[PDB]
Order: sequence, then structure tokens, then C-alpha cells
Amino acid sequence: EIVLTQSPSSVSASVGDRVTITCRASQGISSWLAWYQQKPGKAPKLLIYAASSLQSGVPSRFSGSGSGTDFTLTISSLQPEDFATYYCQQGNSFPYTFGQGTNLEIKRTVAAPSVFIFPPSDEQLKSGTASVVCLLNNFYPREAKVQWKVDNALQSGNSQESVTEQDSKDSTYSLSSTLTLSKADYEKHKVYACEVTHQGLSSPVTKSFNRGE
Amino acid sequence: DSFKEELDKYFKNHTSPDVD
Amino acid sequence: EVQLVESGAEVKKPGESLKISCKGSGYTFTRYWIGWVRQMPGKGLEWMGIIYPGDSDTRYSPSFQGHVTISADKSISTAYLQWNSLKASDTAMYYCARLPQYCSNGVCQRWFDPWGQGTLVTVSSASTKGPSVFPLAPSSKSTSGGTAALGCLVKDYFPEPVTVSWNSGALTSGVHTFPAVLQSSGLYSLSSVVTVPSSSLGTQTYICNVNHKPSNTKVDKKVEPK
Ligand code: NA
Ligand code: NA
Ligand code: NA
Ligand code: NA
Ligand code: NA
Ligand code: NA
Ligand code: NA
Ligand code: NA
Ligand code: NA
Ligand code: NA
Repeated sequence: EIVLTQSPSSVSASVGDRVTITCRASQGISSWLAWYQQKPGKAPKLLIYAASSLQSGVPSRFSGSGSGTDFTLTISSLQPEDFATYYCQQGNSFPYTFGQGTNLEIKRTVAAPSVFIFPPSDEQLKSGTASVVCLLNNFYPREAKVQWKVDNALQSGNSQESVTEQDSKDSTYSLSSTLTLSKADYEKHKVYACEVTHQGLSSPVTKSFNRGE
Repeated sequence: DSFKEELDKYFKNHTSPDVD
Repeated sequence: EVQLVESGAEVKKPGESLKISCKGSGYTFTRYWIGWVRQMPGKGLEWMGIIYPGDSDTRYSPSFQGHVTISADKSISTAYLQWNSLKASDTAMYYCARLPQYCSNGVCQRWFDPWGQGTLVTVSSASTKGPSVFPLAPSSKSTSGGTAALGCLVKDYFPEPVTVSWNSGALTSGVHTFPAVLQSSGLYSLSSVVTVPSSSLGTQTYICNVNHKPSNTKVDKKVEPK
């Protein structure tokens, strides 16, 4: 199949910025490339078809170009409603295919996370399970790493992570990491620690507790 | 109306009526 | 205005049958190809097939031929996506879309406009279940400035969604309610947290209000330090 590769995967920009996104096709598709915009929860919307044709009702600040294998979407001056995920799609030959999408997010200054660790509550332990929670609050950029250690032993396959969307007022992210243990495995160890790596921190920050103290 | 069905067959492989 | 309207969200168990629908209006349905696209949670768009409602000629993607059937009823301007035996790997948002085309000498090229609002499909062994709500208590060592963090862990529920409020809606500032994660058990889980002044603890009461409409559960948990 014709694979479409979009680059970069994410763009960081502010209102008024000029932004360009690219779509590379693995075989030639002449001019039959379309671009869509999609906001979370919502259906995609057509912006441009046949590489450069503006869809009626879409503003001319969106413009597409290219032919053959290399295509570009350009937003001349970003508006607040433009923050979204963008997809390219070729309609030249079956099967129809889409690029993997480019996320356009809001740029701001670097902000380190405030880190918090929560032991399992007594209410949860009474119920037979144990969840340790580590909170990374109000940080930018998005990239962040959380490492769990139990009595200085690195944990793996043991945790799940979740990240909010960009906060509507300060454009930060927050992240939660939950370590799930059985209550009996939890009572086998003393020190539980969350270790956080992020560009806003010159060295990793650890938050820890001793079970039961 | 038989006019309807023939037009259906036409636009299966001709440019759609709203594409300019 | 051209419009495609799709059917309501479905929660199904693996192996069951499912038919979902896409009704067109504002155009002559039998004069445009109609397509289906799958979008798995947190992923991109995958083309599944197309149908011409004039004569129900279909063309499937190789990745979906066999497991899904595309059909249409031109008498009611409706297209369909149908499965005989759902798999949990079918859990996704499904979109239909009209495919306008340009053609020269019988050779046609297509794009998608407009798109339906989408039909959410969740396929799981799990059965409906209300969440347990556990406090995430602020520690005595509230030293991130004079700012403390506290929250509620909303665990082991099915299906999506819950909603979470704080202090019955009087507390919104600094609330972050994370997206749910699906645990290996088949049940969902999320946390909601909030940051408040360190000196407010004990002076001020904090209660999270959790609502799981699929199982008619309302839960309030007071969140107290120590
Ligand atoms: Na900027
Ligand atoms: Na959208
Ligand atoms: Na092809
Ligand atoms: Na800053
Ligand atoms: Na976990
Ligand atoms: Na989590
Ligand atoms: Na794709
Ligand atoms: Na085909
Ligand atoms: Na079927
Ligand atoms: Na599927």
C-alpha cells in the first residue's frame, strides 16, 4: 500500500505563527492528496483536496502544495481555533490511506512539574488491593518520564499513565502514573518512590514514602 | 422515474455534481 | 446543508452481532460513493471500504474484507456497517463519510466530505459496574510552596464514562480530571486531583462527587489529610 509519512509528529506554536507540515508518499500519487483537521472527540473536517484546492468555507490562511510524493500544508498565521490534529490522505489508488497525523499544540515557556506521591488509602487496602499514585502537575513541554522504584528496584510493566489536554488557561500538561500491586506484594516492601525526569529539571526529582509511617 | 436510475449510473464513474 | 447522521453508541460483548447506520440528507444519496473509516482509541484514521448506493457495488480494504459487511438501503438514504461476530479489537470510533470524486476517462480519484459525527463501539467481556472511590490524601509534608495536592481515585468501573466534580461544583480552580485508562482486568480507572493552599487544609472541606450513569451510582468521598 501507499504509506504516507507525516513530519513532524508534533508542532508547538503560538497565535500568529506560520506553520508548515509535510506529507511524504511512498509511491507517486500525482496530485490526489487531501488534508483534514480533527479536534478531540469530533469528526474530521476537509480543508484541502487535490493537493492545493481550498475547501469552500475554509480560510485562505490554509494552503496546500506539492505533487508526486512530497506535499506540504501551510498555515500562514495561526488562529486559536487551529490547534488540532491534522491528517493527509491519498485518493489516487486502492487501498485509500492516511498519514499518521500531526498534532499542533500551543507553545509556552518551560515549566517543571510539581510532583506528589500518594500511598494507597486505608479504604482501598481494606478492600484487598493497593494503588500508588504519582502526580506531575502543570508542566511544559509534554515530554516527561516517570520511573517507579520499590526498595530501590526499578519497576516495569507495573504502571499505567494518563495525561490531560493542554490546560485552557496556562497551556500546561498534567500527568498521573498509577502503580498497581496486590496488597500482599505491597506489604513486602518499605520505600515506594516516584522519580521524575523533565526538561524543566536540571536533575531528576524523587518523591517517596515509607509504607505505614 | 427511470431518469433517476440512469443518472445514478452516470455519476458512479463521472465527476460528482458538486465538484468544480 | 449536506449531512450524515450516524447511530448511537453501542456497548457489546465479544461474539455478538452489530449493525450501525449512517443516514444522508441534503444531497442525492445514490450519486456519491459512501465510505467507512475506523479510528481506534488514541490512534489515526483507517479506511475500511466504500459502497455506491446506486447499485450497492462495494470495494473493501484488504485489512477489513471478511470481518465486516458494508451495505446500503437507497430507499431510505442509509448506509450500514455490519459485523456477525464482534471482537474486542473492534473497539473504536467509526465514521462514515461521503466521497466526492473527480473523474476523467473512467478513472476516478476520491477524498472525504462531509463526515458523520461518529458511532462509538465498545466490545468487552466485562459487565456493567459502578466504581469504587478512594481518597488521595494530602501529606503532612505539604511543602510544594504553600500548595497542597489531593484527589480521588475512581477505580474499577465499566463502561465509560464517569464524571467528577468537586465540592458539588463550587470548586473548579486547579482541578485536573485525567482520561481513563483500561486496566488489564477490563475495568476502567481514573483519578481527579486538585491543588489548594497548604493553609486551607482542615479550614476547608474537600469532597469529590463521582457519577457513573450506566449503573446509576452516585458517590461522594470526603478527602481529609493524614
Ligand atoms: Na511562541
Ligand atoms: Na474536528
Ligand atoms: Na495503492
Ligand atoms: Na515559565
Ligand atoms: Na497500574
Ligand atoms: Na494512571
Ligand atoms: Na492510517
Ligand atoms: Na479495490
Ligand atoms: Na458481517
Ligand atoms: Na474493526
